[PDB]
Amino acid sequence: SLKKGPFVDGHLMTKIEKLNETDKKQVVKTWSRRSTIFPQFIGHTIAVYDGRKHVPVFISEDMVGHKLGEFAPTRTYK
Amino acid sequence: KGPVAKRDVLPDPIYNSKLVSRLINKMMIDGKKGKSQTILYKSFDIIKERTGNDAMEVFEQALKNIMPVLEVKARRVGGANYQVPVEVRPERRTTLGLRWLVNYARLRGEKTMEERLANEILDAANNTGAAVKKREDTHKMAEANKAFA
Amino acid sequence: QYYGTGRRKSSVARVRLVPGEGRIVVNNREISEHIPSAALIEDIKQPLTLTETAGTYDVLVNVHGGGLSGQAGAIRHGIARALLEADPEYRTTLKRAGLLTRDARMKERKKYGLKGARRAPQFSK
Amino acid sequence: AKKSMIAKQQRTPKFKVQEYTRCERCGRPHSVIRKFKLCRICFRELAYKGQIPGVKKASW
Amino acid sequence: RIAGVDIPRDKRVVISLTYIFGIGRTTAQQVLKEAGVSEDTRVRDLTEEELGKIRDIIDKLKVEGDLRREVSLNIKRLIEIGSYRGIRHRRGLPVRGQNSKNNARTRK
Amino acid sequence: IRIRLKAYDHRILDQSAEKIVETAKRSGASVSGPIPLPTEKSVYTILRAVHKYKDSREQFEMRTHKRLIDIVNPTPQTVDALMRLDLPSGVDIEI
RNA sequence: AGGAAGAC
RNA sequence: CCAGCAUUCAGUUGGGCACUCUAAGGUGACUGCCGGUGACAAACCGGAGGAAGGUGGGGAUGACGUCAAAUCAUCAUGCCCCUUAUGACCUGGGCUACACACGUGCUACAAUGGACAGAACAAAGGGCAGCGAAACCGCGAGGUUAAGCCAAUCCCACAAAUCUGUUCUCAGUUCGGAUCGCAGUCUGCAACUCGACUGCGUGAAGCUGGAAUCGCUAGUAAUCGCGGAUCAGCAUGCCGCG
Repeated sequence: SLKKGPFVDGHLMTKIEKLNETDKKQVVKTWSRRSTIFPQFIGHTIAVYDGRKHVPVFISEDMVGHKLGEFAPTRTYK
Repeated sequence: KGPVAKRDVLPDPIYNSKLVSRLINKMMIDGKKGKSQTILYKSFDIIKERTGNDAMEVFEQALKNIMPVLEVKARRVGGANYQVPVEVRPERRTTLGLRWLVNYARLRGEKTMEERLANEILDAANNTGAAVKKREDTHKMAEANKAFA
Repeated sequence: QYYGTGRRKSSVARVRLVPGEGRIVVNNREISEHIPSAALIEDIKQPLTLTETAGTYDVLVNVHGGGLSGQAGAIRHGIARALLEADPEYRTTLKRAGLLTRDARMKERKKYGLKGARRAPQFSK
Repeated sequence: AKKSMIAKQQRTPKFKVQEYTRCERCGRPHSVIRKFKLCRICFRELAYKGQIPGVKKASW
Repeated sequence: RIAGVDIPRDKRVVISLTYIFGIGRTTAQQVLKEAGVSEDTRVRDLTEEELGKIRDIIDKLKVEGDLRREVSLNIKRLIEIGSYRGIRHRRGLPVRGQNSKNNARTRK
Repeated sequence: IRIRLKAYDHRILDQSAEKIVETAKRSGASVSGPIPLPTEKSVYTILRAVHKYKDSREQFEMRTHKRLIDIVNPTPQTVDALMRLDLPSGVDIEI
């Protein structure tokens, strides 16, 4: 994803789009750290696999260019 | 073991001025030669008509005034690490004289290379020199501790 | 049209000297902007002056390979071969004067486990 | 467990970047030579045996 | 002087303009090439009209405090986003990813 | 027509060189001498040990070399004769 | 005939 | 290879191997001669055609054994658990964390320099699910259609240190380049955890380093580059070359 746009997991892309076009629903279960946050995903709740659990995160408006991955750091220090 | 030396000749045996031939074509190598030697030649010219005589004999007495006659080594005897003065072979004399010349010329620190090299050449030309004073330091240690033989 | 070969430090040169008026030229470019590093100037001026054959022969020099000082040594060996080819009557005088050594000083083969084929890396207890 | 990953080696993988190199005469990754597909151990043993006719002791 | 802060006096302009914040050597070269000052100029000798037009072109470029407040705004935006990299700036650890055990000594 | 041959064993390639020169000369094919072409080199470095002692290594040389011959005149019957002529299994002929 | 220097 | 020739900015070409060059057979250096020592022996020193005189330089070559040294990570009787699982499939993470201490290296602290401009000298390897020239676009890594090469032809291959001009004039500086934000290029399904590279801006510590300590004898140290290997991509690591 450097010149031709964000590269994502299209199955749950269309799943969350068919979610939000109808209603607001519960957290989105995902193992995938792969995805970039598209700008139309504002206000959703994502459960990201941290390696041991699925942490909940709310999506704010400021999710400009960075991917989904930084919401769940995989290391605990002190 | 045993020492051994080799033979090699750079210059011509006849019709060869030693210091002039050395000055034009000998023993400074590995780059930064050309501009440094031209500005070094005109440093020789500015000290040539800075002194009131020929400058080669004051360069050679500068070499004498940097040129050491004795130095002292350290030998292990007793519990004091005593010092023994020694008479010196002429190639070692030449190596020491040029070595102190170049390293104190690069070591004192000045504006740039040609004027500093001329600065310690003139500083060796007069007797009140820094590395000259180090040569007399080597003597005053040597004839301070030459009661050891 | 006497022809000589010279090799020094991974470089070769060939020399052709014929009777001229004493002209000296390498690669058909001249002394000023073709020849830096005045060790090359004493190279090109030493043997013709020590011999009495200076102003008689003109020399064209062709060059292949190598660097500057090794190239100068190749010039040395080429012109030494050219003179021993041309005028052998004082070739023995040139022999015990020297300059016919053709030194075998070439780059050392790098040894495995060493840095520069002499330098072990570093040591500690 | 080695022949599980040997089965990964002969089987085509899911994506083409996931494919890697194994020498497959002896059983290891990690310093396979590409143009022989032999690693150091089984290469030098079978080279002292004398196959791969280009190869001999090296000195210059 | 130019951006409200002083200038060195006895050096060339293509170097002296690099002293003020947020502008640099290559940028100063490319602005003074079209400015036409021949890249060797003391500030003791210049004209007021060329001073005014370099004043407005460095006025249009992002020089004085705006780069500072811009990078501050992005980094505080990263703090209330959180998202790991802001935690790295808050802790002082290196960010672009390195061996954090061996050197890590420009920071902290 | 130019014929190349490239292999490891310069002995048997040399007797192949005079054997092809002998066949072409007895056919009268406007013969040219075999020109020695420069070799190509590949030196590989192997860990001497199995698990340890990285400073212990060994080197293995691979050297392969080529030679070229040229026939000026066409002479197609003798050219087909030297096509149908048998060759050893190391001479590695290329047309 | 030319230094004091412990333990595993 | 362009010597000896005619030809053109591409000296490509028409013609030819004497040279470097690639390489088979060799020629060659072996104590082969003189003197002096050495009981006249073996050897040592100084001399001569010589490219090298006393194993010419280097590599490969590593005896009986020692350290119960290292490896059950290629293979293999010896026991242990399983075979409705310490054996299996995949997704994500970790091997790259970080108050610290150490080993090995790189880049410097500079005017025996930095920056910019011009003239340079060209070793050894790799190339067809490739090497990729010219030209165009691009403030850049790169993109475009793409001539040539299964290679002493084509590409990597534009070698830097080197040599002449201007500047800086001794400063945390025009040194030094690390961290940081913005915007990108390439590879790959995917560069956050965790790739490389570029344009910017930011500019840090550092002004040659105590106790101690390391390498180095006929291109050796030191510097300057250049390739190559694993590999889609990633060098300061390693191997090799000048």
